[PDB]
Amino acid sequence: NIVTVTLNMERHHFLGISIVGQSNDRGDGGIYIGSIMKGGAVAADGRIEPGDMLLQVNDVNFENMSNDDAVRVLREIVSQTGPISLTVAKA
Amino acid sequence: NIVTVTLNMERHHFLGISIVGQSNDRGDGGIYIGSIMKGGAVAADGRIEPGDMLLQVNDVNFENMSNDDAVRVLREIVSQTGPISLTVAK
Amino acid sequence: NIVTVTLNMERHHFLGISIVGQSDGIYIGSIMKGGAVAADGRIEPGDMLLQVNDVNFENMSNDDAVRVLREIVSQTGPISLTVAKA
Repeated sequence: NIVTVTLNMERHHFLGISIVGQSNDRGDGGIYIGSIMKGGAVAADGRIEPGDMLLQVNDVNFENMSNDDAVRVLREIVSQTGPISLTVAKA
Repeated sequence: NIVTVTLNMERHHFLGISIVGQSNDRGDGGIYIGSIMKGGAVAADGRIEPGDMLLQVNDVNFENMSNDDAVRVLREIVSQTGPISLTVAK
Repeated sequence: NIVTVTLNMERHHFLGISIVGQSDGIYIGSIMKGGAVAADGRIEPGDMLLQVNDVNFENMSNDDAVRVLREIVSQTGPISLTVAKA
């Protein structure tokens, strides 16, 4: 159950998501959507929901990434202009 | 959406909550209520919900506090008898 | 409120759950679609993981807990989970 969302990042500069480090029964330490804030690009799209696993955002893979690593990469990518593609596994 | 909850802590000794640190893409993190166990003091009151952000417990501010610091402070405060006041953002 | 759930592990090979270390323990972070736990429906996000098969999760660090869950899923047969509801 994989879903890829492509956000133009034109009406919003921020995704508007909080992430949390969690480990799953597949052995890795994954990144999951903690909560979705109002007024963000992710909330406007509506496909991603709390509890979904963040596998890839743009060209950066998040499958084996610590909670500390993921927060930096997301903030670094959000600071860049242009589109953001998120690949998630639905909860 | 700020809510202050005062618990008597008489029929229960534990809040019955787990807390977790969460960071967003805007730069600001915080301590959040992970889950509320059934049969606990927080669950009995019912006003606090999973996902609420923990701002203050009694006289201690939690806004810029690490997950390790927050857990010790909660255990230190919970160990005391008497009421416990939690200030959350819904 | 303790609940023990026994999964046959016939229609699915994976539980499809995330666990997280949270602290006043191991808790169910989220339940993935297409997993055995989601199909059963009794376990919910926020439940605390007390025991999975023969392994106790009450006093376990995040490092051991993910490894044990990974090893148990690799074994054939049913999986029984003991949780505290939220």
